[PDB]
Amino acid sequence: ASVATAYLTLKADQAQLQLTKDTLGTYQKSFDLTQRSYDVGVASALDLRQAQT
Amino acid sequence: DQAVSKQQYADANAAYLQSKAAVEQARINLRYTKVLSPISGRIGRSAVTEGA
Repeated sequence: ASVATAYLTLKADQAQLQLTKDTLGTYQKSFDLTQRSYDVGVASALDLRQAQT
Repeated sequence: DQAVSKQQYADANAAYLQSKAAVEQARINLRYTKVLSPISGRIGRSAVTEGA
């Protein structure tokens, strides 16, 4: 029972790791667009600091 | 310090310039009602008196 629960938590936690890597990708793309709109001048620096947080 | 955008600074500058234009037109109508001499010269008599 303990080896089975360890393997199931290992598979589920590396799936969780993959989904957090994908959310990191989407947040990085959103900060890339906010830094792009900050250079041009549409977005103020408050939206840039919110995307950076 | 870029704490607001350059775009809604251009919007606020536009609202400022348009309201200056409105004050300028109201000041044109207020520099009327005291009918200045259009050219310098010798003036005749008032065909339209006080009160009319």
